[PDB]
Amino acid sequence: MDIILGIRVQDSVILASSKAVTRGISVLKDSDDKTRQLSPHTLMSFAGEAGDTVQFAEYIQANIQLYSIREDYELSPQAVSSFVRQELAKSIRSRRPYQVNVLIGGYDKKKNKPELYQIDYLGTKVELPYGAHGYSGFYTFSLLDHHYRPDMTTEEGLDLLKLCVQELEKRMPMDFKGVIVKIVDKDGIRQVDDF
Amino acid sequence: NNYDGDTVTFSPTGRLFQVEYALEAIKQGSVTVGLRSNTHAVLVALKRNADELSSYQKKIIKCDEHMGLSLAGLAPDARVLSNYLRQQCNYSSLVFNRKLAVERAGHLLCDKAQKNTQSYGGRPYGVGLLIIGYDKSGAHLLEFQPSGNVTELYGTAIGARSQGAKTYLERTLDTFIKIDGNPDELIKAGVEAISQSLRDESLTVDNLSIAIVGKDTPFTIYDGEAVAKYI
Amino acid sequence: TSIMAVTFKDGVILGADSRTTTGAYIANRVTDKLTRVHDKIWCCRSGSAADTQAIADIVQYHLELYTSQYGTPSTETAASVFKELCYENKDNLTAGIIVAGYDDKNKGEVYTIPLGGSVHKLPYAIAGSGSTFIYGYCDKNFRENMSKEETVDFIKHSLSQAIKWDGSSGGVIRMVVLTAAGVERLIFYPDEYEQL
Amino acid sequence: GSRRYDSRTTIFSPEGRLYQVEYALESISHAGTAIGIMASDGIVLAAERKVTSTLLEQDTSTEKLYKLNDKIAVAVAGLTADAEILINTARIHAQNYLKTYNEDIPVEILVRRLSDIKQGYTQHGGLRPFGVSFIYAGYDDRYGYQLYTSNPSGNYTGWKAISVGANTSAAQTLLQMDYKDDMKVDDAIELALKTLSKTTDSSALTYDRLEFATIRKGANDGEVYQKIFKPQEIKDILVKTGIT
Amino acid sequence: TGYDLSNSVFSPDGRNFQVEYAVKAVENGTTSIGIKCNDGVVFAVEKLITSKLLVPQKNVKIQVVDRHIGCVYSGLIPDGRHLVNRGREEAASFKKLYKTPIPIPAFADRLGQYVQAHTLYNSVRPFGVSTIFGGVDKNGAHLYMLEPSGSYWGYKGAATGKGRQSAKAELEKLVDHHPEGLSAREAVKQAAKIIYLAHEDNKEKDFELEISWCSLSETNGLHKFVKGDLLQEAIDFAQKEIN
Amino acid sequence: TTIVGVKFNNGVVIAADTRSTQGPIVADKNCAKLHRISPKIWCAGAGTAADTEAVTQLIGSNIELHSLYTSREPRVVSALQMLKQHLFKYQGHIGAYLIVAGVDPTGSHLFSIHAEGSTDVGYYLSLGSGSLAAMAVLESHWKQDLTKEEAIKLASDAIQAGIWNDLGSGSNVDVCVMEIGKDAEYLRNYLTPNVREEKQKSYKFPRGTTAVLKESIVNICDIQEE
Amino acid sequence: GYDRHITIFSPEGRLYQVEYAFKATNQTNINSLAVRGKDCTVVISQKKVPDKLLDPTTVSYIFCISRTIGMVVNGPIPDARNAALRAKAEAAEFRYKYGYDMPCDVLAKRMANLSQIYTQRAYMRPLGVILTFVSVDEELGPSIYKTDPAGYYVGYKATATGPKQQEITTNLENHFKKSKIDHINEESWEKVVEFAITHMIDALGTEFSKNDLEVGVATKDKFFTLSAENIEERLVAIAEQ
Amino acid sequence: MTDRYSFSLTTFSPSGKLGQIDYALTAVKQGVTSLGIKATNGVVIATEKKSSSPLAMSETLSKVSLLTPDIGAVYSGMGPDYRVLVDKSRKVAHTSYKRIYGEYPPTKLLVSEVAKIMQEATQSGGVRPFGVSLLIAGHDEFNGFSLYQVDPSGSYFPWKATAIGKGSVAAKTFLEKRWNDELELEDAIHIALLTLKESVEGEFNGDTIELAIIGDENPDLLGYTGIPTDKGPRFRKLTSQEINDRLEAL
Amino acid sequence: SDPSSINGGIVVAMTGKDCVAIACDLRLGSQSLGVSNKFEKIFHYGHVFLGITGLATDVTTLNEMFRYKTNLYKLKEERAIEPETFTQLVSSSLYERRFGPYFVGPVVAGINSKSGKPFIAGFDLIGCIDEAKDFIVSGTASDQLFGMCESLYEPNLEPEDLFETISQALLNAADRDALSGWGAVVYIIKKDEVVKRYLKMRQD
Ligand SMILES: [Mg+2]
Ligand SMILES: [Mg+2]
Ligand SMILES: [Mg+2]
Ligand SMILES: [Mg+2]
Ligand SMILES: [Mg+2]
Repeated sequence: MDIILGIRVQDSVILASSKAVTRGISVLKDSDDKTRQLSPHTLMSFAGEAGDTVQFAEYIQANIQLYSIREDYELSPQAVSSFVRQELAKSIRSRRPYQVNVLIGGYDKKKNKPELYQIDYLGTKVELPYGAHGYSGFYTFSLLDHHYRPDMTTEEGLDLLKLCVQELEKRMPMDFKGVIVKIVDKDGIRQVDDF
Repeated sequence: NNYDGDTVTFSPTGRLFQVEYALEAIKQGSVTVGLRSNTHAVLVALKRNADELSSYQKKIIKCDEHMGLSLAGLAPDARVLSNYLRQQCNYSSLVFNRKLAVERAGHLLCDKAQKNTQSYGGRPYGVGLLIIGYDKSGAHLLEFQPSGNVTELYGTAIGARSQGAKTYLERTLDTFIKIDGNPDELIKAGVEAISQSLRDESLTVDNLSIAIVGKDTPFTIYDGEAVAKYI
Repeated sequence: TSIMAVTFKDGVILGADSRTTTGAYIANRVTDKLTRVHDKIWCCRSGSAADTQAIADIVQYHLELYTSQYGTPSTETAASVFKELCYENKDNLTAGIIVAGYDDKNKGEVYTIPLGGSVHKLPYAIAGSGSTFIYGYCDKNFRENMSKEETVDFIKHSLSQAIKWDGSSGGVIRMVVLTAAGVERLIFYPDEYEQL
Repeated sequence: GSRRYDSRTTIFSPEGRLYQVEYALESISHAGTAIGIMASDGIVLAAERKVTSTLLEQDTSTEKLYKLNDKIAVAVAGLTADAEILINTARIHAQNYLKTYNEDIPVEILVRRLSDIKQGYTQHGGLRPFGVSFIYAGYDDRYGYQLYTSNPSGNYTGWKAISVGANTSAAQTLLQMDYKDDMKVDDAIELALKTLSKTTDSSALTYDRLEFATIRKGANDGEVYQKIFKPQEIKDILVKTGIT
Repeated sequence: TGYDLSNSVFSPDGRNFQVEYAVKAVENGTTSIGIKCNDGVVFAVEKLITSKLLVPQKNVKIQVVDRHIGCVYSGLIPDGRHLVNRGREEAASFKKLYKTPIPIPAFADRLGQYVQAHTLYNSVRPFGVSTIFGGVDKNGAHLYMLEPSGSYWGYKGAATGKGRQSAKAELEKLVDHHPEGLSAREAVKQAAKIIYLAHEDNKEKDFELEISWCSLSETNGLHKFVKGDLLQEAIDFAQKEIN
Repeated sequence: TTIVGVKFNNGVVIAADTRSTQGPIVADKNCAKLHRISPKIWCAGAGTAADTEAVTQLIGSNIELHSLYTSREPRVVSALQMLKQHLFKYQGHIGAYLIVAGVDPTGSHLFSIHAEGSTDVGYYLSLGSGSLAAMAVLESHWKQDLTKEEAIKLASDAIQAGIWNDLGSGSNVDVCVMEIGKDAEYLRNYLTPNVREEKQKSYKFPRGTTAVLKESIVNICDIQEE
Repeated sequence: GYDRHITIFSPEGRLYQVEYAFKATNQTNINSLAVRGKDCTVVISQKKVPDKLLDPTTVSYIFCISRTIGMVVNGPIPDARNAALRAKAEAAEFRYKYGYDMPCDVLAKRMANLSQIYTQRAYMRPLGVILTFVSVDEELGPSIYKTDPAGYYVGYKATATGPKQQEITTNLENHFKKSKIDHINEESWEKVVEFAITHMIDALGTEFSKNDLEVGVATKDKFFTLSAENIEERLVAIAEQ
Repeated sequence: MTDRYSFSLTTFSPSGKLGQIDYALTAVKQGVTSLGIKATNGVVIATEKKSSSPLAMSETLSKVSLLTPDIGAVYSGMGPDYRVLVDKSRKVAHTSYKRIYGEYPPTKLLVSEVAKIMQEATQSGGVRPFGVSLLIAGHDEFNGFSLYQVDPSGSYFPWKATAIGKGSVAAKTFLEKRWNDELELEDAIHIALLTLKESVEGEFNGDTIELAIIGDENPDLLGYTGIPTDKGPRFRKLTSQEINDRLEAL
Repeated sequence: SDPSSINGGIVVAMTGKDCVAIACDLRLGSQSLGVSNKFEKIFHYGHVFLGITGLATDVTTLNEMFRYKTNLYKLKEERAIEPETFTQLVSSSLYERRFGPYFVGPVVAGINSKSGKPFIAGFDLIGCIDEAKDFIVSGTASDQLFGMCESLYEPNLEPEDLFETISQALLNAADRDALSGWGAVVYIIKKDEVVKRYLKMRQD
């Protein structure tokens, strides 16, 4: 799919993902949720080739849920991101690689810290205060570089995110039909239903 | 005794007891007769029921338009061996546009049965077969034993009390071999042969199973009211 | 490369030039293209040096194992083993081999195995890039049941012309004589054959 | 054929017991006693080498205590060669986990893995089981200090104090008598050596017949240190605790 | 004891009892023979007529391998067929690689190594046949006989089955009385006589004679069955000698 | 790369330059191209450097095991046969071009091998990008019955021709002499005709020239006791 | 008592199946002898053709493994030929892989290793044969190396195998105790064969005709067997002095 | 065919004994005595060349074998089992170490690999244990000189000095009285020859005794010169003459 | 498209008197787009240091792989791996992927704990060892680094002088490469102390 953004503020991680699903000529859907809850305090957004994106995301979800049941324990965001990276690094030298880029937003309950990980389809992982995939970063990073502070509130993060989306809507040729925004914090994952 | 635990063990006198025990399963089986002339070949089989509510176990299996057999012993083994014959008949037709010779069909059955007598883990087949057919050298009748021994005959019988039918055919040899161009009389001779192996029970309409193949006759099986004519 | 084998009264003689090229560079000017696969069964190699060496080594192995079990192989048998390797692996080989051998029963025999992996029994055979220039000469000058001295002259004159016109051929003319008397190696230098 | 010579290692007895597991446990009961004691500030592993010689090179010798990683160690009771096969497999599992998740393997997960390998040999394959019982001493940031044991059946359990090998009945009673929950490592060191001293089949307990190890947070600040005791260090702790 | 319950087990003697028990199956079989003549070989076999219902001349026992080798055997007939099938695969692969038809000594070892392989493991049973075989190659005629152990040698004459002792004695007379050699046509006649003489050990039932031959002059080095007039001539010669 | 091999009276000598390159850039100025297959069997490699090293060590390893198995000193023909059959199998994808030389109980030997598995016999051979420059010298000065001293001289002169005239070759000459009934003598940097001249200036900086944001001690020691 | 049926240890640490394979070795009732000359290695073996129907030319226990290596076998012919075929295959493969002729001692070691495997692996039985390999090795010179069902092998100055090996061994021992050298100091192989036959006659106490013996000779670059007429010429020379 | 023995031939008996291992150890007990002594500057391993026949050339039978240039091995028990173990040990030193790290394995790790092979013959399907005990002597840079014993079970132990086989019990007592931590290599060789004489019945000389050392680097045995870091093998087999010289000072 | 220049970055290593230095930039990018300024390319396993340039997924993968292997090495050997031994392990590990290689340019640096000898080594993507006495360079500005090192380097520099030399070599090389920079780290390594210094540099 197209635009996926992430921003780590003081006490939460915010993931914004576009709603459009376009199959060549027509926009087939304008309410698509490009995300999966891997565990109660870990969310993964995704974008890439059709079919592979959801297939990969659900495969990861199943594996993390399996771990959660086996050990009666939630893996840290760092541990989950390392598992995901290895799967993609394994995938890139396969017969047919997963063409999927992901952002992993999680709240580490042990350290009481939000964490954002950016991983591309090659298995290139980086921990960031804010991140994106595709062309999204080209339009938004100059705004994030300017306004971002590590001590921002969730409300300030959402306001900076709105400015990013407005810039995308202005200068991007494609109509991505707005974004679904989700917040990951100590209380878990919730969706901002008005954005 | 100490040498009958598996098929891979000779006895001190050079016997293979597992093969001999497989042979014993045929003797427990219901009687079936085979005989031929120069134009036709006939199978006659006494079918066995479990009880009065049950059907009569089928004894005759078609392998091709020009070949088929009757069984005595373990029926599932006959299904395996007949399926193999069907495939071999079919391979010959598809690849070589050639109807499989009955003698060659016997050689193939011999070799398939032999492999089950020389290897560990397996078991011999527990069924005897009477193969009739009409090929480029006329009518044929074969007798298959799960020891691997296949024999071409004018007539024969296998199963329980088969000795009575076999002696009859040995007497009638000079008569029934000459029944050319008369299918009904050849079947009569077969029905009369199998009658020499009956005790207490007689040939009824759902008891009797007859098959025939010949010069201008595809392998066809007769059951039910189709054999009432011969009762 | 210019290679040939010629049957004659007392047996067979194999002949070859000694030039191996990488493009226009002569990588080896003293190559030995006459290869022994058995005591009195030799071969001439043309095409990929890697392929023809690999094939020859395998054949020599096969005939060595044959000899241990069944005694001396015929020249036909050797040719058959060559053919089996060349035909079955035709997609991955560039090899043109002439097989020559001496039996006491069959005497001198020559088999040629071109690119495809077919076999052709001939009174004599020519192969390699230089052979194209001597089809006319060889056809006009070959006779059956020549003497040893005549056959040496025939091969010497033939390969001389092949070398003269083919840039891929040159150096010395090597020869191996196969008769009842044994195996004789011959060599002829440029100053000898160029003046013919 | 071959069936004739097959012992059938993976069958139940009429009573519902696994013959080979039971006989492997009988083998382990003749091995040198190994003891593990868990305290609030660390774990102690103590083990007795089997009737040694004066010519044995002790300082380079290892038959009882093995390092699986920087956080987890094991005490062995049974066939040493069998144990080393499993130990190497455990070391690899720990590293596989570390590579996958970028975190040290939790103690129980490693223990479960080795225990599942043991279990497999009792249910399929027709091979004899491993004649080994382990005591696992380890630390992770979820449960802290942990003691486990596993045996040839593949069954594992957690402990505050435990023994394997010879005279476990006598050893376990002695541990059950003197163990307390608020105990410290230095106290546990003394209990372990006192227990071995009483249960040993030898005439006296000396340094050359012992292997000793501690897992302490007595590593400078927020980390864990493994200490495989040297022959001289075992000799000193024997004098300190008043056994020699 | 128990050494005879499993194949490939050495007894305290150094014997493989399972192979020796396979020999008992061979000794129980019908008589088969082989005669090496001047430029070829002759094979003959006793076929017991169990019943009148057996079609005469139909249940052929002697088998051809390639086009120049004949094979006959006594004992378990299916085992013999299995061995010949292998022989045919061996002969085919030899000719495929080396072009020339498999020489008889070469073929002899192919059968020998295969039969010997069935004395190496307890997962297989030894062959319950002794096989007399041979033919003409580039070095002339060869006759061989191969036992359940895998043991084989070259022979001037060979016999196996129930009437082997009788046959052997007859073969030994021919070797003594003909040091210069026997002709192919003579060997066919003699083969008929020897089977008829060896039939005294199987005198209860009557039998059918089956003969084949490979000869450089008579069959061009190809294996052929003796049929019609030549077979009847041999039967007459044989019947004359027993009376 | 320039590598040569030269037969002489009682043995064989191989030589090589010491420049390894990535495209037009000199990666290492003093590279070691003379590899040991066994104590008295040495070879020089051109082409893909990792392949020449890897194939040498593999065959060298198997040659050592073979020597131990047979209780015999390794032969050059064994190294040759194992190398060519390995290289042939990989159809030239292993880019190893070698000159293999050595002494063994059979005598002294000199072979070349192409990447695709073809081999060659000779009294003098040259391989690599400077092989034409080297072969020019060898063809001009080689004769039968060379002495040890003459062969070393000829071999190093052939390498020099490559050093000076081939851009792919440079720096120093390495030589290894394998004589019958003697230890093989490896002469590393036998010639050194390319020492860099003293620079016009010292570029040692004043301390504190570089701007630093943070300093910290890196813990290379293991977790400590107490 | 299944420790006697397969190759596993008995309570005494013995392998009975190996021991019984040694007993099968003498089933043919044939004695063989091998000696070394200056330039050659000679091996002689008794030849017994008990049946008149046999072709005597096909009755042999001496094998030409390679051009340089010969092998005599003590044991049943099926196992003998099994070992012969394998040895031939191993020798050919060696030459192909390593570019030189397989040495006699190396082949012996290889066949010994294969035999060792049969004593350790249960599904394979030992071969009931003793294999004596002979050659004139290009490095070691005249060579005799012998392999048995236990997987043991060693080089010999001279050796003997069969039911009456001890009588031949002691006879050979006594000769080398006199001469104080490791070989027969003789130039021609013909005289080394004459020595070999003479000392077998002395040891066994039996006379031999040309058909009672079988002789193999190894020289530099070839191993060959003697014909009955070559052996006859040998026997005539022995009788004439 | 196919190996249909996919089950263990070594199993636990009711008493907890692994019968086949015990019986393998019994076969080792019947074997000829071999010993090893560690000195401060070297290790010595020795055994008797029990010649099966005087016609046999016992020099062609090597009981003491080089595994790596710095590691040697000797045995007691079944010779053929030893010979194949030596072949596997030599190969595994390359495949599982030298082809990975570009250097020969340290003594303890090669011993570990040999031990693993012997352990597997004790558990794998359709095989018996090896009927040998090995004494492996070696040197490596970081561990110095070392001597290890490896048993049929796959268990291995490091020794200052020890003996295995026929007269091991008496030999070990003899070694206990003579060994100290200040022995030089020549002292250890002297003690080795003294100890070995007790278990030898017949001839006792350089032709009937096999003896090797792990000591100083032998640049004369390297086969080439020119590389300073390569200084030659530490394993050296003593000659018949070298042994006899030390038997006069006995 | 070219895997070795998608992410960018550089590593340089130098020897001095009883010391070695290894240094790297901190940039990770997606071609023209700068993604991270904290992507360190130098790792250590005990006292042996490994710098890795090239494709960033392989950099991460190989670090995890060598941590894996050196941890098992240490457990079995009962000692930390040495630079010379580790160099052979890197070479072995890279060549095992001969026909499907990791797209990397590794650099080893360290001091042998027993001899005290300074050691550096470099590799191509498939395992060929470059063991230079002076310096090793790697990455998208390797040409620039060769130019800097060849002129700036002199043998037997003291630790604090070597720091200035290697720092200036890296900084000025990186400023002539679009895909390198965004910060830099320098390790100064002595036999039993290692100092890590982050450098101040232009952020374009
Ligand atoms: Mg090709
Ligand atoms: Mg020209
Ligand atoms: Mg066995
Ligand atoms: Mg820049
Ligand atoms: Mg910029």
